[PDB]
Amino acid sequence: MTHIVREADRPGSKINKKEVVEAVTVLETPPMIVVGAVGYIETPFGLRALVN
Amino acid sequence: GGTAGGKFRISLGLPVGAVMNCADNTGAKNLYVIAVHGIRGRLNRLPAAGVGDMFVATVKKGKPELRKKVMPAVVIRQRKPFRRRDGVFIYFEDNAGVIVNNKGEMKGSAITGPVAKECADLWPRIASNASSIA
Amino acid sequence: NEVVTRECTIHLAKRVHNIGFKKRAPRAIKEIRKFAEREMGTTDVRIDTRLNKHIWSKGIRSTPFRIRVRLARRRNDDEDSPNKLYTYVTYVPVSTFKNLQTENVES
Amino acid sequence: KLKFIDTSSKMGHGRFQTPADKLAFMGPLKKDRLKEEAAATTAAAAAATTT
Amino acid sequence: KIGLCAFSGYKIYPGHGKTMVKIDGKSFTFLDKKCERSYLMKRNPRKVTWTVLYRRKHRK
RNA sequence: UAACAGGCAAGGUGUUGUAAGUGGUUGAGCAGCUGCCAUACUGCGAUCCACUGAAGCUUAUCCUUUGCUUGAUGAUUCGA
Repeated sequence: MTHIVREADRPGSKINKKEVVEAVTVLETPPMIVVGAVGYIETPFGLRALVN
Repeated sequence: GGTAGGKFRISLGLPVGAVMNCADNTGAKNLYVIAVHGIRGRLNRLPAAGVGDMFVATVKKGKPELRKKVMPAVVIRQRKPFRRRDGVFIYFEDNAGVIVNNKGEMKGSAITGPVAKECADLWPRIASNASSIA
Repeated sequence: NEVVTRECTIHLAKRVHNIGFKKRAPRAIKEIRKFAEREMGTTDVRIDTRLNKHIWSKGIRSTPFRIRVRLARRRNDDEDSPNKLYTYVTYVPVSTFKNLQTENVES
Repeated sequence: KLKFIDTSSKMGHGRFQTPADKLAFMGPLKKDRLKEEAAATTAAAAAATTT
Repeated sequence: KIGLCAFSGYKIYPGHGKTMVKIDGKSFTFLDKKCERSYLMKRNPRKVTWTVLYRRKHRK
């Protein structure tokens, strides 16, 4: 986590145009490789994985 | 009253019953928290006051026409650090409050110290009577 | 091989951390053992009495932070045990533990 | 729109954003003083035994 | 934006510490708790050898 | 076999906040000494200053990685 400083953009609250501290979280996200696909049919008992 | 806008939840440093200082020149030398003027309450939870909170007071040291008698009062300083939206944690050297009317009009005429800035935008007549806001 | 001699520096205050004081350390004598059991593989460890005199130097509460030891692997001699190879850990009085890389060579 | 992102050190009470600012505010320590004068000095002092 | 620490002489980015208001009333912005504790303990910032006011009484 | 790890190490980042040694008279003074030559050193002195934001610790559940070093084996069971 690291905490931004930003300036707020919201009409008439009392932090309108006045710069606020927020906390933020950092998420390391390196790319997804798509590696297959699944299909699903409707059944009267749920969803059902048909094909992979 | 005096509220326009929306005050943010600060840390409520003054419960029932704390003895803060009177900074008012009314001759009272104490306040004493009997209640807080918006507290709905929870079981075992004491009502507590922070900056800009109107509360119900008595006077424990002071003039005898002010002692032994319930009065309203607004808190202008506190020792519990409290966050502002600018990320500032700000605290004071003394808890203090001023004896006030029912309609936010200040009773006396001068304030001996600084008034916190979250107090002074709710109560104009405490802003009008202080040297240094914040 | 089967007879090696390493001069290494074990950061003792990392092992014996997470253990309550007055019990740190008779556990250093238990961590010098499970340290010469990993770098040398042999589960037999003979600690020099000078290593004892040094781990017990500042009492049962205060042990060294680093310590420079020599692990000498040798063969059992007196009616050889199930495992032939044992380790002998000796104490090396090093003044400065800085820039002292682990040397595998030792006569 | 962010004005600022605090990248000060979270292993303590960090006082500087970038390691440049730790060398703008503070100076060179018994460190990069000595390590910048143990290279250019030794490059003319390794030959002192040779000559 | 960038306050100065009233004990240690350090720059203060947003976040990072307190602001004690006295009733004189002077505001004191401190860097972190180590400084503010040494202020209320009434250490002198020209005699703790790690602050900027000590580093210009000397050079260091 | 060693594209990987473990131990160290180095650097980062912190945390205490100026190590030990040496030098200075830095220093309140000295029923302490010392020539004619007017002189002076001290193993005398808390403290102070210089080397010195030094030194210590810092993953054990901190961060990084060309550094040094190590790493051929196990055991139990399971069939459409």
